Amino acid sequence: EIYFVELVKEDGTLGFSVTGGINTSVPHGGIYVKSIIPGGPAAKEGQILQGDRLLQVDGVSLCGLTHKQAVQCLKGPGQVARLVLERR
Repeated sequence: EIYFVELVKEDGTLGFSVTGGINTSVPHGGIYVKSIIPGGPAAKEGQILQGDRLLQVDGVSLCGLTHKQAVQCLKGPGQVARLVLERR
């Protein structure tokens, strides 16, 4: 099931990390939520769960991206990150 999260960054972070990418052995080469920081943006917003698949960041699909490219997607200059995830 696909869900939508709007996160306001705090001190440059969204309060979660990711694993995966096409150059890794995760299922489908996808990007998955790894850790979530207590009291961070993702934790406070409440929807994101560890293990969910991150499909899209700010309207840009992560399909086909390497690990480094997805991380770069999450570390951009905008104050707000618009994320699309799969419950996994």
